[PDB]
Amino acid sequence: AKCEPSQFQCTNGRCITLLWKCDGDEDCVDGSDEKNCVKKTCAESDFVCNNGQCVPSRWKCDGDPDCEDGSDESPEQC
Amino acid sequence: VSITSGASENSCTVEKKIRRKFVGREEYLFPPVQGKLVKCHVYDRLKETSA
Amino acid sequence: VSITSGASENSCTVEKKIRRKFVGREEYLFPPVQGKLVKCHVYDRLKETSA
Ligand SMILES: [Ca+2]
Ligand SMILES: [Ca+2]
Repeated sequence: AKCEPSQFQCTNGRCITLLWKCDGDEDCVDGSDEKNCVKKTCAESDFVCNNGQCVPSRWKCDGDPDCEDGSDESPEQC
Repeated sequence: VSITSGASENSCTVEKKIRRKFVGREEYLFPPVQGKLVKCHVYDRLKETSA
Repeated sequence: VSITSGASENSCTVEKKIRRKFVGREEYLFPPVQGKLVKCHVYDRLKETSA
């Protein structure tokens, strides 16, 4: 049957869409928004990392390597 | 459509009855946050789509 | 009518029913590219003319 996004139902039994998969805001527990779709990965609030990761810019120089390349903790700015 | 450049300020107009329209069965000025997700059509904002 | 001055800005308005009119027997928003030429009256753009 149809449901609020007019599309597929995730395994939890909740309804989801490929467009919302890349809205930047998690829709369901299993699959959806972590799996690949075309995305504005960094918002204006976010800082890019050289390995291609994107992280909330406020995390930069906070003390933890929050992007997997550690670019957010380089003494180049911190 | 108008070019507000000043240094080349100009405009163009054509008669066209672009009146308010609304998908569904009820008149509204703005889509209400909550409602039925009925099928509708909108011009895709992505400039790469081909009409 | 208004004087765009910001600090010295002022304006005055009068209840005039200046409704869009048309010459001939067809309404139009704009005189089209062409059609029948008909006698009409226009307020001339030249200040030397007198009413
Ligand atoms: Ca989402
Ligand atoms: Ca950090």
